[PDB]
Amino acid sequence: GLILQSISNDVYHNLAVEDWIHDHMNLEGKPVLFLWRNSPTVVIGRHQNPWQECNLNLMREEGVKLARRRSGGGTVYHDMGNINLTFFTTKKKYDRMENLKLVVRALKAVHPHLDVQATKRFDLLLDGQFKISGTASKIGRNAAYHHCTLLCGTDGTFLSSLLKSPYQGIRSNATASTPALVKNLMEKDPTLTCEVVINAVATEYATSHQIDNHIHLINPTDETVFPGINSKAIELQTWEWIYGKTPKFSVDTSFTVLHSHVEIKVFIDVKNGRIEVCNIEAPDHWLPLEICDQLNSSLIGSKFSPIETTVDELHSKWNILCEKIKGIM
Ligand SMILES: Nc1ncnc2c1ncn2[C@@H]1O[C@H](COP(=O)(O)OC(=O)CCCC[C@@H]2CCSS2)[C@@H](O)[C@H]1O
Ligand SMILES: [Mg+2]
Repeated sequence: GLILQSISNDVYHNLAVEDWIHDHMNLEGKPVLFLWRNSPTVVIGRHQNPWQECNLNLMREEGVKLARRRSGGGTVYHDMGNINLTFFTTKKKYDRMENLKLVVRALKAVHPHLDVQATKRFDLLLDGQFKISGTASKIGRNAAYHHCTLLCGTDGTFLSSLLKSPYQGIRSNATASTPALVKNLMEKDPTLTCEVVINAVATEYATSHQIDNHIHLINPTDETVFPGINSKAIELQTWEWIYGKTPKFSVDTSFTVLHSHVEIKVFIDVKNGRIEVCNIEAPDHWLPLEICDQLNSSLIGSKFSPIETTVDELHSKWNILCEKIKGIM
């Protein structure tokens, strides 16, 4: 076996490590535990819709990153109070429940008789009620990996707010997340910091696999240790990967503009993250049909993105309309 810990807090490089080990490491008789922490990041599953899963506006104005991982499943929040664990094995040795049991041992080592259980859907629940860990996994040609979270000191009130989407009128068959009551380990026992739990998990893994209790710190940007890793990190951070992989969806919504008032109806089909069909319908007593048709036509093929939409009475109405549209992206 082998225990690695990333020195980086950049989700995209840390995910690239997963890709890399998956692609390049011989895991036969040598499983790998990989420990990592990210800066503030919402991580959606492979087949998810981020407009459906999080408050993107609040994320942008707080500097919270969005990443899409290669495994399926739901949406979680990562910050420095959260530990990520990746158990790499051969496909034959893929065993999610074995890994979760190992984590339970580790937690009990630093807090004897901690009430943490693993459920059938691979969550870890604290005191039979509160989610402290969620699981996903990926199978490849040469390897399997199981990764999970571990909430030690994560901003729980901030977590809940970032994962509450304000986007209305979305019709999609993208993968849904499963909301849960969560808790931190440090809420139960203030000694269970990330550092303490990381060490506890490494120690347990070392004993379980009969290897030296040594964490090898690794640099996920090092092309000499990990040839080709920076191209993986680039791909993972492309708009095409993060947003463009979103399953087909439609938006059917409206908003009101002061004038009394005027209601504008918005019908937008979004495919591959790009505006495939666009019909913004303003009352022709407020804005000429040709002007709305201009706006609809210019949006076609454009990215469903609040950036790629910015670029006397009518000009003022246009701006109000553009800003409302920006606000749903
Ligand atoms: N960090 C973290 N840990 C545990 N639970 C969380 C977290 N963030 C949010 N949640 C709660 O879980 C649900 C989502 O649960 P759901 O079951 O829908 O999704 C998951 O658990 C997926 C886990 C993915 C783990 C990967 C590991 C390396 S990269 S991300 C969310 O609505 C909140 O209630
Ligand atoms: Mg789970």
